[PDB]
Amino acid sequence: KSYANNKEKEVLVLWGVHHPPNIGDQRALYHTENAYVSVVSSHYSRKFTPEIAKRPKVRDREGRINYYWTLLEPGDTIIFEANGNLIAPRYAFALSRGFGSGIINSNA
Amino acid sequence: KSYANNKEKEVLVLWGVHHPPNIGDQRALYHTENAYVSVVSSHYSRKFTPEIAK
Amino acid sequence: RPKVRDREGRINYYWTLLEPGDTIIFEANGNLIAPRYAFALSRGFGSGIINSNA
Amino acid sequence: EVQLVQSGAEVKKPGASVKVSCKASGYTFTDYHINWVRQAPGQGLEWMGWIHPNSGDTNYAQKFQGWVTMTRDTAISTAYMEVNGLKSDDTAVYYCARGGLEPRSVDYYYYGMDVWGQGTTVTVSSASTKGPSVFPLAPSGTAALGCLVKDYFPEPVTVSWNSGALTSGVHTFPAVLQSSGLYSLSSVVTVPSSSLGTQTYICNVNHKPSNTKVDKRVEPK
Amino acid sequence: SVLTQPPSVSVAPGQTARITCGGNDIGRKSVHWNQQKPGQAPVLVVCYDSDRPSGIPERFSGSNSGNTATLTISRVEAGDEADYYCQVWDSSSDHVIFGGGTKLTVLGQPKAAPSVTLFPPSSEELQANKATLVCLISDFYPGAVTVAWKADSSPVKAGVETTTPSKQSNNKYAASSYLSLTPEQWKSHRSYSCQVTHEGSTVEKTVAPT
Repeated sequence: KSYANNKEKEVLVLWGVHHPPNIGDQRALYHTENAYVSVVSSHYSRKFTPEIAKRPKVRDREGRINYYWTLLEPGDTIIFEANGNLIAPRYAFALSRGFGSGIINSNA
Repeated sequence: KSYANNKEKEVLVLWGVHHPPNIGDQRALYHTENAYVSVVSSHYSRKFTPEIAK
Repeated sequence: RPKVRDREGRINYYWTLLEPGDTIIFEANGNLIAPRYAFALSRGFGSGIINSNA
Repeated sequence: EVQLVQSGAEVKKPGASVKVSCKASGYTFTDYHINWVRQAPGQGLEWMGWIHPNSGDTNYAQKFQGWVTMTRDTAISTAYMEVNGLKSDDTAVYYCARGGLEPRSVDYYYYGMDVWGQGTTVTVSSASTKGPSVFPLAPSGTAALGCLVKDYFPEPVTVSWNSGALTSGVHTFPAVLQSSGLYSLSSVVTVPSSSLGTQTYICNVNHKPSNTKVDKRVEPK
Repeated sequence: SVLTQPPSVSVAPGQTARITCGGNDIGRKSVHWNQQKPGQAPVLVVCYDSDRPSGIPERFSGSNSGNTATLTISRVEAGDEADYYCQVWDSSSDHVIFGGGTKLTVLGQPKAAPSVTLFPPSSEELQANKATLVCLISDFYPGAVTVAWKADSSPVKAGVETTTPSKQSNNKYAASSYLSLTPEQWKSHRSYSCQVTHEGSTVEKTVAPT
């Protein structure tokens, strides 16, 4: 899949990659034991070969999802490819920037 | 192999990956020409495909 | 990729410094844009770049 | 209406092989797994595997890895279960099942078994088709009176009294499987003690696998 | 892994039948349940712990938590007497696992003692140098009985083939036990006996050569 930014602003795109705890889950979910996810833009290009990893239960889940994001400047096109383990984007965020601020952590 | 930290403190773990100079050394030491090393924790996950390099 | 200079394909550019005595090794079965000329330089320190039409 | 119709019963000797069929109707045969599960006599259910008709991907249980081969056809909406190197403990009923319980969460992402075939009975015995030896069980108001259908193989065998004339008071017990792999059973009829000597009683034993048909007068000793 | 399921369960009509499916972290695996009546193929009754496929009475449901799943049959009837199996999918080994199964016995009639009829070897069978004693057992409820043969008070275990009990027209049970032996053994004792024990009550029948 591909999206071309025609919104004259930067588009924040987010996705994930699923690392199951067992191979049974891998087969049941995606029907391949050799999985790849490719994300490509002119300023971001990364590839994923997620392998099984059984992990301690967090929220009662031995598996994980690694979360990833990037900015897509106008005119540029982002391309996803996968045979499994992809958590595709559904909504993205067309934003203009702003500059020089921070985050506050208080109960006021 | 796996280790679960039960010491209530952070555990510094170190390891290495061997890059032999010849393929004979690779075969003699490990008996594979297609080698992988996977290290996984919740805050560190990396994979290794060490290739021969003289 | 979208046509940039009328080209759907790309070349990713990469560099490194090779200090004296050390040896750099390239290996490939394709897709390599080999070096032809390299730059033997001594360092210098602490400057910047200017972007003006003066 | 979803339906799985399996092939007919099989009797094999050790070392032989079988190929059981499971033909599906009422849904797109390619949407769901075809599971295979067997049940030996008296014991419980033992899952053998699944095959997905669309991809051909297979999941074999460990005990059944290598001895078994699951296949499909898709054109005739049929799946096959081939078993090799048969042995007496492989005697069982082979059911197929449809993995149509679509999962609700990716936590337990499993296609459970909706619909089942009627079963395919596979008997593995070293015994050869043998007809029964039939013996009279003579009587001691009414009498006890029967016939012993001894040493036959395979099931079934039928018993009727006076060619169907007697029907009430007939109790034909199910057969015992001897250690020898051969069967035996008995059939008794309750009858008035006075008719003895004046009425003639006969049992009609029919073992069709061996094409054996026997009639025995049961007289007092 | 394994799924522990109690072999037998006894219940009266109108009651609530409760059955266990044991296992590790079965509460996060979502159990399924199958009903198997004798002579028929299994059938899906409860799916996803609490739910039902179309066509199942609302009194079939269940619960699942911790290390124990449970199938729950409200307002028990007689037509519910059958064998029940729980099934889960273990992702570790990628297997479908069943429980040992449970025999749900619905107590819908009083206790009945067995009738026993015992036959000697026939003249033909002896005349072919063989002998068989035929002990026939009928008309008892709980389909649970134990048979024991005796040759002049001394029990006999070898050469004794006994069946399992089976329902008959009247919903009681019946079984049969055959004792094979030689004519010489047949005449070496003046009598043989068949002892049928049912819920403690023992019934006996003897036979003697002539």
